[PDB]
Amino acid sequence: PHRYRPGTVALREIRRYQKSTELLIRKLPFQRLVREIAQDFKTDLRFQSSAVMALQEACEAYLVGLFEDTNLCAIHAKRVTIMPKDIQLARRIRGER
Amino acid sequence: PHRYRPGTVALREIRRYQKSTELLIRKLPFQRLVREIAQDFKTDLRFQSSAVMALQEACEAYLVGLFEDTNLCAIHAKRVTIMPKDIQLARRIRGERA
Amino acid sequence: KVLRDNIQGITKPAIRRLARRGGVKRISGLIYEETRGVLKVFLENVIRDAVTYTEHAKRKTVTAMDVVYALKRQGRTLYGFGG
Amino acid sequence: KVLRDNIQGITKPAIRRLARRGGVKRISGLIYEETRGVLKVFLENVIRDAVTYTEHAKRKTVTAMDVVYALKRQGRTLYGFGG
Amino acid sequence: KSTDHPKYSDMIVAAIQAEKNRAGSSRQSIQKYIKSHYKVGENADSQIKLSIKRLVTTGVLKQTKGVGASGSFRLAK
Amino acid sequence: TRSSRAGLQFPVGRVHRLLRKGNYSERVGAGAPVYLAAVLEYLTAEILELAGNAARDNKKTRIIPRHLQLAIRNDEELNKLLGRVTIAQGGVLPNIQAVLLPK
Amino acid sequence: AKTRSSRAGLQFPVGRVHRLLRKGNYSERVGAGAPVYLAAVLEYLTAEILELAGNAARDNKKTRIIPRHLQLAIRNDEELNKLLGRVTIAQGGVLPNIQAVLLPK
Amino acid sequence: KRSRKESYSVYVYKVLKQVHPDTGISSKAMGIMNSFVNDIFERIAGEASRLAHYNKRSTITSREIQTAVRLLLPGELAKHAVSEGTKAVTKYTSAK
Amino acid sequence: KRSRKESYSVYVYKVLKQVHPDTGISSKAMGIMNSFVNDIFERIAGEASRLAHYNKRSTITSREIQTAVRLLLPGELAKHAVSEGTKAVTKYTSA
DNA sequence: ACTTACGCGGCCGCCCTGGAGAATCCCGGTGCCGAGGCCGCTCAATTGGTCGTAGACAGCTCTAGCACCGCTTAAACGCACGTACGCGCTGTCCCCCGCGTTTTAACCGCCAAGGGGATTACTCCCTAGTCTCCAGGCACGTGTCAGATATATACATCCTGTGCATGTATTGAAA
DNA sequence: TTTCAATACATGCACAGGATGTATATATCTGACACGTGCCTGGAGACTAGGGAGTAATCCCCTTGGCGGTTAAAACGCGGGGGACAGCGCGTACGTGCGTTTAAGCGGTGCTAGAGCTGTCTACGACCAATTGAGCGGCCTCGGCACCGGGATTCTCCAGGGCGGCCGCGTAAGT
Repeated sequence: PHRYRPGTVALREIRRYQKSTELLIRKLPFQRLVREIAQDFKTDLRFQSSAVMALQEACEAYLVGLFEDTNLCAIHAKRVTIMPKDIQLARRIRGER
Repeated sequence: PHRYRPGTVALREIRRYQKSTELLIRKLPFQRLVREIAQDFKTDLRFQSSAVMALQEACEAYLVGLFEDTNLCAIHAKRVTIMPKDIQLARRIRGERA
Repeated sequence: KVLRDNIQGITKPAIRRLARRGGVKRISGLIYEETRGVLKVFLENVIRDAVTYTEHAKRKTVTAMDVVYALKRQGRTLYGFGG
Repeated sequence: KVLRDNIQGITKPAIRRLARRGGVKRISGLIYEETRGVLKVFLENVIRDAVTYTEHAKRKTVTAMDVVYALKRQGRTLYGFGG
Repeated sequence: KSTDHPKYSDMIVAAIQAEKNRAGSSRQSIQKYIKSHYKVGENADSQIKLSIKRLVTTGVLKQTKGVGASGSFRLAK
Repeated sequence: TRSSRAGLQFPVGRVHRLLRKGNYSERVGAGAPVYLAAVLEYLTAEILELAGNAARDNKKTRIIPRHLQLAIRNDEELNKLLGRVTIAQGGVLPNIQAVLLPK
Repeated sequence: AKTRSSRAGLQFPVGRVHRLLRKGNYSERVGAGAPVYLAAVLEYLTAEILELAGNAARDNKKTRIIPRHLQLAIRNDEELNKLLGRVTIAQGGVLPNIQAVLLPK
Repeated sequence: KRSRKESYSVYVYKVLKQVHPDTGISSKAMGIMNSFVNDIFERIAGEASRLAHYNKRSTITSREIQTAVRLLLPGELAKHAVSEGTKAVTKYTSAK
Repeated sequence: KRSRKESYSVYVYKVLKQVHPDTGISSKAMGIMNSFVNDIFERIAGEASRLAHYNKRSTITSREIQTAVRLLLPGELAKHAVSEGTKAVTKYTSA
């Protein structure tokens, strides 16, 4: 057969995802999660697709920023693989706690 | 004589400075620095002591926060002594630096 | 009725693609659960305010204006909707 | 007249006491110069706005209200001066 | 003296005998001594590890390291 | 006075005048300042309770800004409400790192 | 000349801006010269942003402007990035950046 | 000559004496309290005006103030504040 | 019939045609431009009102707007904006 | 009859040539989105009056600001050495990569009706004005909490003395 | 004169004890800022006219929530092997700690005049209104652009064959 070293397809996929702007998280699970969380405040409520799209975009942007900060912290920590401690330090320095 | 290990007086002085609220930076050098920086925008200007005190307090608070963040980064970096790279990373994560 | 067994929607490949987009080469283990939790937290931090706006609008359907206002109050202005 | 040889006012013991208050045990070397520079930067970032307020007040003496407004616009509200 | 190039094992034995310590001659110091007292190249210097391994397997060099960490080596007499 | 009719200590007429003068709205009601002054008095009483507790714990008869800083930085609600606010003549909290202790 | 936009030589309306300033509950007495400065600055900034967007569109071999071009022009320029530092752009993405320590050697 | 200025010290003194009968205050703490009262004033007024402009109305009543208080404050403190407004308002309504 | 709504598309189209005669725009970009115009509106209006309240005045003139523009913008862009206001205002004053 | 002339012998490290799959450069025929034409009706335009906020001149006296003499204390020059930072090197187990297999996503077709949205009457609640008085505007003097401090006092930490397990030499016990 | 263990003995290691330089209230005293009192006043309070914003009842059809048949790409479970994560001996040089000597931070005193701050005159510019009308906004439309898809192409990354450094593999000539 043909064996590949770790990191060959990873860089290609990273360069791939840095060119398109389509959504990665599916709409139905996110909508069901939003409907579940909305029941914790008030029952019998209705939502629209625009609000779901806005929430999904905001969550994706925040997660991308957090992952970028975590990768920066992991690179500064003389390592490559990210760890939850890097995410904790990132959210501690950001002030969100 | 009597020799002391590194870190004996440091902790005591740290606990000392964490109890008083007096100023550490002198007023005359800070005032002269403010007067120097003010000449870069417009000449012939006058200032008061309240503005100098406010600037000194704000600068001390910002420096204390930056040093705390730098110490946290240095502790996370499996080290003890802080480095300028920790300050750079702190200001990068804060968003103040490009 | 409170719903459960829905936080597991954010599966492993979703977080893997998110890390690929963010620039991460390898992932650990507890991150999946932790990130998911934080996500839910942020979701609440928005949805609560949204519901409050709904209660201030005397309606039963959460429009997009309430979500836009809730996101703009948190210091994260999001365009592309134009009102 | 532009003044010089005044940035060296922030001496070594001052930054040492600041690091002791912040919780630092040992300091390096380039930090002194770097921190000093950043300090001057922030000073400008305030003083400029202060001078602008003075130019909007048609006066020659920078009062405390201008500095309070300049510090509050930057998102760093400082109390203790009630004005 | 330093005429023709002797065997790597002999050079390592000489470098060990040249240094004196209570814990033993560290391998890095031995490599530096061989690099400074011989005309060997980079690939020839890379043979020091395998030559030390062969000498330890034979029994000429005793190892007093910490759980196999390439600490130090001594000459058994 | 309306402050005696509502049972509060903060003035109502002054707050109503400030709300009508501050260029907020042309038509202002006569019941909103009651809610406003009540919430203000509640928050002020809570802050003063915390400050007095700190002063009694510090063996001091009067309240200093250090007590306010301690009460704000030790409590969760006041720290979350005043997260972007700097207190003059307050200082920091006495905290020592765990990895810096001798062993 | 009947409209003030033609008298001032601008494209943005002056009467609408004046009405919005007088109805937004900002001040009881509003001047008649401030909307001129306002509309002029608005038109200047809009023209600069449109110039940058058109440059990006011509560089991307596209005839029309998409939010991706706006995101690129904002994140590549220093002034627009400093002005819009706390703003998130929908359907924009991130900048193509690869870490240096992740490259093979 | 002189100019007349306003302050909020008598009310703070009355509240402190109602809470702690044997407790004083300084001048810097009084300035801090005045600045905090002014900050709360501006924040609540801006929130009320923003809600009034969003709801397309032109009258700031009680429900808008209650909503602004419940939005600016986290949760429990908001609820308590609501009660502090409600009871006193009822006492006012039974008066006049 | 439909309720009447307002927008800022004709002016953006005229500016784009004055700059790039062969360049179009979509709907999402138009919404982004409208949101940006509304944001600048609110920011400048709030700055002007805050300056008017600080200066103890009750009239928003030209100097307050110029000061707000110079304060909100960094430097060079502010200066350019000032010029863009000044020239057009002079042309208005001579009209 | 055994050691060094090296005869050859066989096993690890560095290079460039070599193949296959993924990224990259050109039409093809179709579609729905940017863009031009059209026509309706409310907000921008023209101009007279009356009014009160802003431009401008003048008298105070106050706080911004310049020269001076000692005084202890913070800043500064410089000997020593120990522990933290940094480079080198070994092992093992974990998350990278390819493959059999099953389930739930988007587009779609269609049936209901709810609370989103436009129309109107009439009314209780807010604005405007004259009159009028007591809460709160600030000068003043004094007096009680705590600033500065000298003499004992109990506690924290570096230095130094003391109990204990293993490899190996020498006089005794054994070949 | 040699075969084997005790033990006799000198190294790193765990625990109790001692000296000295620094944190910590404890009676005192003196000085200024906390706090109760007094007098003038302009902002707070009571009674009455007005109208249009605000509360509520009614009707229309736009659009969010339900569901059913259907194709398949993404979701899910197991294998094995290269190298990344983690523990460890060690080298020297860079920081603290405490020496000592010069300097500029800090405090009391005196004098001055620039411009912040208060009071006054009034006129240019702004608020409000009746009548006009043309620039701005909503529904049809079709057409020139890009979205989707089959095929050839040059770029970039992983794995394989040949050679040099010499060591024992073992023979002939030197001491």
